[PDB]
Amino acid sequence: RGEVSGGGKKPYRQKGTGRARQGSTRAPQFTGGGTVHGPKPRDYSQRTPKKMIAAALRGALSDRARNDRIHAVTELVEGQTPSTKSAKTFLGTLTENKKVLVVIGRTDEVGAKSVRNLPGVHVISPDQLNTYDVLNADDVVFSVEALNAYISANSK
Amino acid sequence: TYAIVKTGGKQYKVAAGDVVKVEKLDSEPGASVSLPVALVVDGANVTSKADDLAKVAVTAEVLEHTKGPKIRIHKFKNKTGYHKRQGHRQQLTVLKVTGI
Amino acid sequence: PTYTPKAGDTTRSWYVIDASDVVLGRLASAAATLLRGKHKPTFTPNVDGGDFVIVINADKIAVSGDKLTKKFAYRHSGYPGGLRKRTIGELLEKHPTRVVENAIIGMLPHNKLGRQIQKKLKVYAGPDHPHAAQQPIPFEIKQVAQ
Amino acid sequence: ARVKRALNAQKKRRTVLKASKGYRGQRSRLYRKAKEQQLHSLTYAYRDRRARKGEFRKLWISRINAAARANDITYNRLIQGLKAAGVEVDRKNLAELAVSDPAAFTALVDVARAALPEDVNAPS
Amino acid sequence: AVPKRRMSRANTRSRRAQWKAEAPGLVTVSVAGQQRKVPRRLLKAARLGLVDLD
Amino acid sequence: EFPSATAKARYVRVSATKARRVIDLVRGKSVEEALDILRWAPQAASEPVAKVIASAAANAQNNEGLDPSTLVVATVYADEGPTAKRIRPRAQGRAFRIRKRTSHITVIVESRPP
RNA sequence: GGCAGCCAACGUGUUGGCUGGGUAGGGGAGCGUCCUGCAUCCGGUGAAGCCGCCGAGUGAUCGAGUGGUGGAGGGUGUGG
RNA sequence: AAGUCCAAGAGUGCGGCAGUGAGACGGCGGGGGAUAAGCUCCGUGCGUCGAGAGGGAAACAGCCCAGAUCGCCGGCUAAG
RNA sequence: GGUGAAAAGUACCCCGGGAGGGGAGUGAAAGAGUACCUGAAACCGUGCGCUUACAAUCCGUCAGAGCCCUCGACGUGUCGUGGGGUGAUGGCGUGCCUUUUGAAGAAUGAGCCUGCGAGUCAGGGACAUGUCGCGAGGUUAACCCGGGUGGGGUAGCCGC
Ligand SMILES: [Mg+2]
Ligand SMILES: [Mg+2]
Ligand SMILES: [Mg+2]
Ligand SMILES: [Mg+2]
Ligand SMILES: [Mg+2]
Ligand SMILES: [Mg+2]
Ligand SMILES: [Mg+2]
Ligand SMILES: [Mg+2]
Ligand SMILES: [Mg+2]
Ligand SMILES: [Mg+2]
Ligand SMILES: [Mg+2]
Ligand SMILES: [Mg+2]
Ligand SMILES: [Mg+2]
Ligand SMILES: [Mg+2]
Ligand SMILES: [Mg+2]
Ligand SMILES: [Mg+2]
Ligand SMILES: [Mg+2]
Ligand SMILES: [Mg+2]
Ligand SMILES: [Mg+2]
Ligand SMILES: [Mg+2]
Ligand SMILES: [Mg+2]
Ligand SMILES: [Mg+2]
Ligand SMILES: [Mg+2]
Ligand SMILES: [Mg+2]
Ligand SMILES: [Mg+2]
Ligand SMILES: [Mg+2]
Ligand SMILES: [Mg+2]
Ligand SMILES: [Mg+2]
Ligand SMILES: [Mg+2]
Ligand SMILES: [Mg+2]
Ligand SMILES: [Mg+2]
Ligand SMILES: [Mg+2]
Ligand SMILES: [Mg+2]
Ligand SMILES: [Mg+2]
Ligand SMILES: [Mg+2]
Ligand SMILES: [Mg+2]
Repeated sequence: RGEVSGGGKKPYRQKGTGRARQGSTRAPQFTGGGTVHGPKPRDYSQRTPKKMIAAALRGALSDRARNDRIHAVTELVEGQTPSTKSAKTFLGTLTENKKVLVVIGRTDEVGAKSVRNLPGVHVISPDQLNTYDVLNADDVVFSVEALNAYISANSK
Repeated sequence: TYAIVKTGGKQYKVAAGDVVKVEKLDSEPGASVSLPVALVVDGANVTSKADDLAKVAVTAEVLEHTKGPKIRIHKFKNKTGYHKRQGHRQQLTVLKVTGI
Repeated sequence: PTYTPKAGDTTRSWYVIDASDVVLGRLASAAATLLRGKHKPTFTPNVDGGDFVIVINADKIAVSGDKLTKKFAYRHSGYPGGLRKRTIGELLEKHPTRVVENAIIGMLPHNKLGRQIQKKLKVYAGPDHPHAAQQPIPFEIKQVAQ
Repeated sequence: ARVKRALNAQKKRRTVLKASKGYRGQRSRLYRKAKEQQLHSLTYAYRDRRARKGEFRKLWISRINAAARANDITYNRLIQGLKAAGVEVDRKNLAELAVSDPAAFTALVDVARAALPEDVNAPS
Repeated sequence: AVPKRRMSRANTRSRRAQWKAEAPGLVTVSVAGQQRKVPRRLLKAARLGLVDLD
Repeated sequence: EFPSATAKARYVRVSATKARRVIDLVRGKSVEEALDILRWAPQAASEPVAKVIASAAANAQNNEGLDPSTLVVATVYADEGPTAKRIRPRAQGRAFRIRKRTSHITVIVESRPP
């Protein structure tokens, strides 16, 4: 009611009019008045402990591993020319499930571009691996370099 | 002839062929049930002694289990804010009288 | 379900009560019972299944004590100071039937049904009545012992 | 997430107004007035379901009394005599006999009167 | 003095029903050979051609 | 059932209650008798009502081929149209509202055997 | 004859005993609405909304039961 | 010392969340008042109302009877 | 603020001074006609069924005659494990909210409907209580590096 345009003046006299007393044309009960306890911009992020986040990711990856949903590959495609057709065929040989998380190193632009356009495929780097994307995927496909990079940064 | 039959803490005047709704009994439909009697009237003569009434029983066949009317309760007292809504449907059994 | 009267079910009869030497209140209570139909096993409070009652010799009704001079029937006309009173003695001389009538009406329910029941009461000062065509049954006021 | 109230709000209104069909004036037409009457209506209904049992018993007793007195016995002595004879017919059916089978009722009156003490007004 | 309460639907309608027109009684007149209907009050004028039979 | 024709006059600048007052004189009557009654009725709303009845009779003849003599006014009613709002200044600054009411008038005429 | 709370007795949820008026007020368990992660299903062979019918639950209420109107979205499960 | 003891849903201690802190009448013991008030101020393991429906008292918060889990067109009683 | 996919926005005829409407056309639809998507409620009509002019009514409730409608079996109407509408007549019956020792109250608030209108959010805040991780240890702040929700960061803080 303080941010709405106008509303500074007391509309009419306190007594004698026969109407309910009002302090502002922008009081909440007025049409066009201020909002009470309405939304205000707020940050929703939480300060989840590091150990909880890591353990959750390990749990998710272990669930895939036990169900044999983790695959390893040298490259998604051969050469330096992106080709979605090659990657789609190759991924079809690996998994027939709809959603697939592909974990590739930063440098493998041609692999990333080659899979990017496929509908259920999500691409991530191994340093960005997170519980939500693992649990959302039916299968996790690792580049050998990315899998080794993940194992090294953790198990060392 | 007709009899006054006891069932479910209540009494019903019934003759052969009468259909009566009574309190729920544990029997399947098609089962026959045997019920005690408070009075028998065979035309002119009235059977009323407890000794002779113990001799006699009415036979009825369970037709179906059914639900009575939906009762809606809305308890209320003014100037209190006290409201208590409640519903009820009594379980009933329908009997067809076969003999006396 | 409990028996309920239907369209054709109610059968009237005609009774005649000789009020001679009968106590007013006793006569009136008995007549009210018959008019209401309390003596019939088919009685239903929302139905008038009463019988017709003829009272004869309503001038020979008996009243005890000094009520003949000290009991007053009161009427108010609705105008200020419009309250008039008559003793039962004076009312018996001028309007013999009114005494018995008022007694019985005051023992009937004060509702619409009661007004319909009042239709069936006929009261006459003399020993005679015009209703021989209905062949009224003489009714004596008895008491069932217990 | 701004929520408009109409969808949820209208449901209870339709229920109350359906229940108030047949009421007169504002009580059939306006939700607020029909709601008020519904409070009374369901209170009355609850109360009268309880009272109904007494009201029917009152009717049966009156009918039994008329039939008893037509057989030269008062109601109170009839009930006493039926108890002494051990006849367990309740008043609902006693009234149905009084209406639908006067002969059977008369036979019950004879049973009751026989089982009465010789001197009803004697000690014990 | 002001109305103390709102008036019931029934009470309003009962009074409001008294606000109504009554039909005029009409009589036939032959004018220009055709038979027209006019109030008896205007019978003489209609024969004299003083009424505008539209 | 009878063969029928309809006419409507919508947004007629007359209150529905004042129209009804006239309409109550002609409901159920033959079209000839209705137009006679309306001709001599002193009420102003008689004229709009007359026009609708005549228009419905004309539709019955020219569109449906019914004979005018058999036509009766079976159903007629007036409904309220839009109300325009005006203000009438009163004493000591009071401003009161004035309602300029309108009505819709519906007539159905039936060809009935005499 | 149906429901519920506390406790007991045993059983892989039923039996029994006791108890169940209630304002301020405390505790517990739910209904309906919208927006969303994920998973599923329905929809120009007619979604929502609205008006009815016939029914349903102990209550908020329900109808993936059906007519009419209508014209493009909606339901369900589990979480936020 | 026993009783109650599938509970009075009792006491005691600590902690979370309260509300309340205008009371009324009736019985009994008293002050103030004129041994007046439907008065006023206290006491009472006294009651009811408050927060209590049902029956009685013609009607009638505070009196008498009795504490409403729901259903029944069964039965017995309380005050009256 | 919303016609419709498209203006194809209704040629022509009929009643009318017009307004408006009825035929005829356009359209999948005019139950889309520039008053236009859907079209609730208050509020206002018309038609049909039952009821009501001897009656004292918080407007209802529980009994309930009579009439009307409908679903079953039988036959010409009549009965049922029925269901609806209306309701003569009988019993019972002092609105809702607020605020009070106590209000149907002749105390306060509300003419009616629809829509709107009140314990919310921020902070390594404080106390308590669930839940999850780690555990004699637990945890990072700023900040740094990732197009993210991820990784790093020991200064601190709280236990000892
Ligand atoms: Mg500005
Ligand atoms: Mg300001
Ligand atoms: Mg100010
Ligand atoms: Mg605003
Ligand atoms: Mg971090
Ligand atoms: Mg109170
Ligand atoms: Mg009882
Ligand atoms: Mg001026
Ligand atoms: Mg149990
Ligand atoms: Mg409770
Ligand atoms: Mg209790
Ligand atoms: Mg509370
Ligand atoms: Mg929904
Ligand atoms: Mg289509
Ligand atoms: Mg939606
Ligand atoms: Mg939720
Ligand atoms: Mg204080
Ligand atoms: Mg104090
Ligand atoms: Mg005190
Ligand atoms: Mg005092
Ligand atoms: Mg109490
Ligand atoms: Mg009480
Ligand atoms: Mg007894
Ligand atoms: Mg006693
Ligand atoms: Mg359409
Ligand atoms: Mg419009
Ligand atoms: Mg529209
Ligand atoms: Mg009459
Ligand atoms: Mg009276
Ligand atoms: Mg009364
Ligand atoms: Mg006061
Ligand atoms: Mg209080
Ligand atoms: Mg008031
Ligand atoms: Mg008043
Ligand atoms: Mg005040
Ligand atoms: Mg006011």
